[PDB]
Amino acid sequence: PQITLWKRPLVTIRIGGQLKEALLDTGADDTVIEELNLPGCWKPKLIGGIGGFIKVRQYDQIPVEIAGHKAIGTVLVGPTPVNIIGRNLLTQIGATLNFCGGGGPQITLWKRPLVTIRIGGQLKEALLDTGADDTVIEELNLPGCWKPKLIGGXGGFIKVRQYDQIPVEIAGHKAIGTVLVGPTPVNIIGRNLLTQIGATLNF
Ligand SMILES: CCCC[C@H](CC(O)(O)[C@H](CCCC)NC(=O)[C@@H](NC(=O)[C@@H](NC(C)=O)[C@@H](C)O)[C@@H](C)CC)C(=O)N[C@@H](CCC(N)=O)C(=O)N[C@@H](CCCNC(=N)N)C(N)=O
Repeated sequence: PQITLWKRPLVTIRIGGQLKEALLDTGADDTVIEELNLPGCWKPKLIGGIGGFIKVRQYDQIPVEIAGHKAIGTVLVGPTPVNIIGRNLLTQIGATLNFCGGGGPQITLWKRPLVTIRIGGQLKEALLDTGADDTVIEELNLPGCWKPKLIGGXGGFIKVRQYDQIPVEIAGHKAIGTVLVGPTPVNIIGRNLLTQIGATLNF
């Protein structure tokens, strides 16, 4: 399957005998599933993102079938709003990011998909994040009257400033669109600009 990023990349998974919906998230190191039973030895972990940290239970060697592809690995169980399939299991299903092109790279997920971007004249590092609706960057100055917004992740909500029609180059591909500026843990390129540079998920 090639999955476009016009909407959230939600797929059916099978885990612990149960069928669930989960978001394919290149911006997640780990896989985080809603409160559920996994008999097995577990250990406590805290994981973080936008809004802060949540406490989860770490189970290992849990089989997870993702759109009919078998994977097995570590699953973190806790109060997430959205079941998230992260890179630990995406790699096992041979998921890549691809920008269409006689060019456009193919990016595997064994390491975080970090890229250089140019925004406001400034080179920054940012994570290609299919789990993010929007693009969120650390405090910087951009032009415009910005609308304050709140966005959430996972650990809660944060306040951001919204800037619209901002040029952004992402590994050399041109985008112009909405950028949210605020206290994000990591600079993230979300689906609003991934779609502009032709990015798809591919198994
Ligand atoms: C639980 C909500 C969906 C999860 C994604 C996660 C993520 O954007 O991929 C981020 C990106 C990096 C940190 C910012 N990844 C993470 O948050 C993950 N963190 C990590 O992988 C690492 N943590 C750190 C600190 O980097 C690791 C060391 O623990 C965790 C899931 C834990 C594995 C997320 O936070 N998406 C937001 C991004 C902000 C945005 N505005 O786009 C989003 O789409 N939010 C929307 C909708 C939220 C979901 N809505 C829904 N109906 N399900 C919003 N408007 O509030």
